[PDB]
Amino acid sequence: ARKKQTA
Amino acid sequence: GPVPFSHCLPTEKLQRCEKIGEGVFGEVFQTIADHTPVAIKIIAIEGPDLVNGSHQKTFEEILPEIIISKELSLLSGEVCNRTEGFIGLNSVHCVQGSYPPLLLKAWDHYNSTKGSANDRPDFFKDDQLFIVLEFEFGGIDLEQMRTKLSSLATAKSILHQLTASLAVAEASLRFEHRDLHWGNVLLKKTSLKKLHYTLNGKSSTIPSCGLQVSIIDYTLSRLERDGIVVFCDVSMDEDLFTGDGDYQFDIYRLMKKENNNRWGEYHPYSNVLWLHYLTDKMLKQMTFKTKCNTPAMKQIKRKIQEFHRTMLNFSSATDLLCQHSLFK
Ligand SMILES: *C(=O)C[C@@H](NC(=O)CCCCCNC(=O)[C@H]1O[C@@H](n2cnc3c(N)ncnc32)[C@H](O)[C@@H]1O)C(N)=O
Ligand code: NA
Repeated sequence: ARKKQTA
Repeated sequence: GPVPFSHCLPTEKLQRCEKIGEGVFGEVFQTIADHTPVAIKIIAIEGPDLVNGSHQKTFEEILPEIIISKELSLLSGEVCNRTEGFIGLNSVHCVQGSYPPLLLKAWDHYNSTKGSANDRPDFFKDDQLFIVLEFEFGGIDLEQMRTKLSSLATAKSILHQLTASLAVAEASLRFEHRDLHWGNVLLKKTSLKKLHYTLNGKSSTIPSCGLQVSIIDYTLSRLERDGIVVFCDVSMDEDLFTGDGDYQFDIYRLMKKENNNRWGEYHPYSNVLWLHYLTDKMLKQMTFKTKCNTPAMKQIKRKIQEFHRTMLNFSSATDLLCQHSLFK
């Protein structure tokens, strides 16, 4: 996954 | 001064854009120039307003990725420490203007077929700045290739390629990738039977199994040249360390443990941690078209299993490449 998400 | 979108994306190139990826702060498109695919990463910068629910990054915040992208790309043309395992960087531009209608079209097609977590980028004004990075098209990410690889012999080539690239970058640049999850590993078909690298002046080869691996995405990465360190200080980051549901999210915590939350230091063990996470994906989440039906294939499986259970006792990708039995 992306390390940080939209979210 | 900044250029118009037309400078990076003349009409024919713009007309051929298809969206391939996204994140909180960017959009990635594939297009074609001179009969060759390329990948374009587009990041809005410097504006006061929210994009995908977050503030825009400043140019200062994006500069490290630009620098690291260039340094790793240049490793293809070096002598003592040479690798083509990082993605080629073609150009970087600062662009000003609203989002092109042709990119919006591509954006809409992706949202219809795959779904986007991002806002439709149709609200930017004619003063908006962007950084536009153009890269070599590196193929398809490993995550999207979960069900598409031939066998575990392919997984071994992939791991060897990754370890070698990281070793060369350690040696040349004191590099740590720091975010090498399976969406940041790309695979492309190659006709070459073996791939070449040079580590501290010693040249070697790797059997390709028909694939060339490229590493991408340097937002969290760290390197240095002549004692000047370029890195992303995440010591005060409020959510990077609180993820769950994938070993990936443990790796951020295990990095923080290894470096005592001091991100400017060099701890090439982080590269080992990521390679262990990748090996774990190969053994647990990848599913192969051909299983290990023959004794010879059961042996490769056992060697990769042995790698998985031993590799965390090595100090760097360089240690792994030079000393681990898998690569003899
Ligand atoms: C940390 O906070 C980073 C932050 N980054 C961004 O938000 C910026 C946009 C990230 C885009 C993530 N998706 C991808 O990179 C996917 O696009 C494909 N891809 C990228 N580059 C290439 C190249 N050179 N060739 C082919 N395909 C490429 C690939 O499918 C990637 O997985 C964040 N939160 O993510
Ligand atoms: Na490359």
